[PDB]
Formats: sequence, C-alpha cells, structure tokens
Amino acid sequence: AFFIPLYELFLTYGGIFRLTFGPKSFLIVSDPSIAKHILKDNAKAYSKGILAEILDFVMGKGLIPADGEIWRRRRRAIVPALHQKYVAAMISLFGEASDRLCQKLDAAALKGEEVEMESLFSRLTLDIIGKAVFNYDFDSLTNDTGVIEAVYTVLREAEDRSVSPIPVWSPRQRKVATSLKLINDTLDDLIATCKRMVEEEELQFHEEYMNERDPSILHFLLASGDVSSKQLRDDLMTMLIAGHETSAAVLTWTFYLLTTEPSVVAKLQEEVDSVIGDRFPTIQDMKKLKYTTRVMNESLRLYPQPPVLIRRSIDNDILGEYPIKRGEDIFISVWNLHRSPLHWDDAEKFNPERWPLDGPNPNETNQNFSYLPFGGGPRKCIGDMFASFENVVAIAMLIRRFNFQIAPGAPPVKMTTGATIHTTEGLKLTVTKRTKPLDIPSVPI
Ligand code: HEM
Ligand SMILES: CC1=C(/C=C/C(C)=C/C=C/C(C)=C/C=O)C(C)(C)CCC1
Repeated sequence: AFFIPLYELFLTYGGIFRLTFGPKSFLIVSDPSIAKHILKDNAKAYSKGILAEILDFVMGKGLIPADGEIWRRRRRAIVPALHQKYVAAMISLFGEASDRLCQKLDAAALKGEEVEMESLFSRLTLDIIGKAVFNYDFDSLTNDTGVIEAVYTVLREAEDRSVSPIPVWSPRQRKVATSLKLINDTLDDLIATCKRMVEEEELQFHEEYMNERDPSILHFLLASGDVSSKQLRDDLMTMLIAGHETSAAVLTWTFYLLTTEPSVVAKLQEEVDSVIGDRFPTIQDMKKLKYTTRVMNESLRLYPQPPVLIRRSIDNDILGEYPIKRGEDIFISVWNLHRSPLHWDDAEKFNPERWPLDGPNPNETNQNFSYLPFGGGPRKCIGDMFASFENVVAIAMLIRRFNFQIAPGAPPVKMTTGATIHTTEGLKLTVTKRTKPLDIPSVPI
C-alpha cells in the first residue's frame, strides 16, 4: 500500500517532491511531463537503480534490471522473437489455457462452490507463460509440483525484496537457493532438448521464423544463432516473472472492477455473445473485441502493474524546474499518473469508454504519458501486444460462460505493497453458468 499515501502527498505537494526517511530519500514523480523526460526524452541519464538490487537474485542479467550494453544487446536479440506470427500463434495457447480454467469454473458452478479468483488467475498465467516462453507445461491449473512450488517460493522472495527498501509510516534463504536450483536445472533440460530439436530440424531462419512444433521464444532464440547458458536462463527467467505476475493481477483487478459496475458487465456480455460466442478467439477477434479491450485498458489504468517505476539518475538533469545531480533514487508513481484528477475525468470511476470505443487504443503516446500500463521510451515492455491479447482472451471467454459476483461473507478486497498489486486475502466470487451444457456450441461469424 506504499503508493496510497503518495497519492495524497502528490495532491498537496505536486508532481515532484522528496520523500525523506532519516538520512535517505526518494524523489516521487507524478507529473506526466517529468515522467516523459525520464522514461523517453532523456532516458540515457538514468539507470534502473534499486530495481536491480531487488530482482538481480532471480533475473540476473535479464532485460528488466539490466542497463548499458548488455541491455542493448539482449533487447535487440529478443524483440524479434515476438513477431506477429508468434503473437498470432500464442492466441491459440491463450484460448486453450483459458478454456482449461473455464472447465474448473464450470465444475465449481455446477456444485454451487465459491471460487478464489486471484489464485486461479495466477495458475492460468503461469501455465500460459511457461509454454509461450520455453515450451514447458507447468499445468499448475490442474496439479502441484516441486517446480511450481519453486516458482512461487522465488516469487515470494521477490516480493520480500520489493518491500525491503520501502519505508513504512537460513532456512528460508536455503529454500530459495534450492528453488532457484530446481528452476535453473529445469530450464537447462529444456534448453538441451530444444538445441537437439534445432539441430535436427530443416527450417531456414528468417525474420518471421517459427517452428510450428515448438513456437516458444526459447526456440526462436536458439534457431537464430544467438550467448552463455547463464545469460539465456536469465533472459527466460525475466520473461517468466514479467509475464506471470502482471497479468495475474490484471485479471484479478479486472474481475473485481466488473463486480462494481453491472452496466459494464452487461455491455461486455453483449459483445462477447455477439462476436465470439463459444469460440476460441483468433487474431481477427482482437480488433472486434473492442469493449473487452477497453475494459482491459481501464483496469490497467486503475490498477497498474507495477504501480511504480524505478530509476536512478546517473548524470545531472532538470526535473520540472528542479536541478538534480546523479545518484537520486526516483519513483515514478504510475498510480498517481493514472488517477490524477488533473488529467482524468471522474478518475476513480470504472469507465471503459472514457476512451472512444471506435477510436485509437490508449497508449503512453496518445495519452502523453498520463497512461503508462507498459512503460514508455527505450525500456518499454516488449510483451505489450502479447499481454494485451492474452488478457482480452481470458476476459472474453470467462464472461461468455459465467456470471461473477462478490461472494457473501467474502473477506474484504484490499491491496498490498509489492512488485504487483496483490490482494490481502483473495477475490472470493460466486460463479453461475450463463450457457446450458446441452446447448450446441455457438460459432458466430
Ligand atoms: C499485463 C501484462 C504486463 C504488464 C502490465 C507489463 C509491464 C511492464 C512495464 C511497465 C515495463 C517497464 C518497466 C520499466 O520501465 O522499468 C515492462 C518491461 C518488460 N516486460 Fe512487461 N509487462 C507485462 C507483460 C509482459 C510479458 C507477457 C512479457 C514477455 C513475454 C514481458 C516482458 C518484459 C520485459 C523483457 C521487459 C523489459 C524491457 C526492457 O527493459 O528492454 N512483460 N513490463
Ligand atoms: C519492472 C517490472 C516488474 C517489477 C517491478 C518491481 C520490482 C516493482 C517494485 C515496486 C515497489 C518497490 C513498489 C512500492 O510501492 C515486474 C512486475 C516483475 C514485471 C513488469 C515490469
């Protein structure tokens, strides 16, 4: 909840102030022009600062905590893997995995059982990202394994390291090392298997390269003639963490928000029934699911993942009107930017159509850095199309099949400090079926 007090301090003291706690301090930036200066116009004057001390233990030299030449080299190598053909193929994976979740919800609906949606969404996004990135099937939606428990142990340690530098106003360290070893060994097995597959395949590599039997990013990188084993594992681990935690929270907060506005749910149900019905969405459906897209856009506005971006000055600069030297630890409050009453009409209202339904999708450019769901400038998210489609698919397929409501007596929904916005106790919902089992599958065109 660290960003919550920063909001009211922003209202009183403005778009840049120094939050001091004893002999240390952070600069808190909530001004879109200043954010644009740091993230895009003058990014060369900034490092990821504290972000690296948080994530280094698991991401190593991966893209998110990296800076300098190793960042530039790996960025140029990895971005080509997320080409249009790859993203189009991942939409099939999104639908298959979302359908496996629907089967779980359908079983609960038939028994009248309530469901805790945050944990289910975490399993869904873990299953998707493991397959998309390095061709592994966690199947966390169905089972628990030592590999799955290792990932969540590592995730929890990353959460602990995120809260550690933040002011408030062994045996675990051995379990972490064991979990890291199991995941690294697991990745090593996949890398070895994939190299064998690359050596035996007959496919000329091109800019749209994709082996249809193994379309993972790991396979693209290996067939491209890419670096060391440590570096490749770090690259994969970074994308695993990034693509799991973010969308798990986006889906959680999207369905929380849906319970707050029945008229939005009605309009969403109308679109999904009309556009996809019971179908697995395709790439063509991504442009037609316009209201679903806006619901996702508005969820990311109200609950950004992460709610803050972290930088450190490595040179002199000017922020707003204020000169700074190198060494300033800076938190850009995406939360404040997204909820600023100066730049948003009825900023606290869940209103998917605050951007025209038939107009351009909102991004950091056309919102002039008052909206930054995927960051901006050279360090902008590389999975932004991937994740946007992933969440549209999950939302649409679930809303097609079920009605969701806050469960009676459910624990309150409150936020926590972390890399992403988790709830305190989950999102406990009742789930009822919208369609009949004996109805013929409906395929609209
Ligand atoms: C809703 C889902 C997601 C959200 C909200 C999100 C958000 C972000 C943000 C805000 C940044 C910029 C961080 C900074 O500037 O310090 C970022 C970077 C990054 N994200 Fe995403 N992300 C999502 C999903 C994904 C996925 C699915 C992948 C990979 C398949 C991914 C991989 C990355 C990588 C590698 C970077 C580092 C880029 C660089 O520094 O060159 N993310 N993400
Ligand atoms: C950059 C990045 C990530 C890490 C964020 C972290 C580590 C945030 C720390 C936030 C703090 C300290 C908030 C305090 O209120 C993710 C979510 C892994 C993936 C998407 C982009």
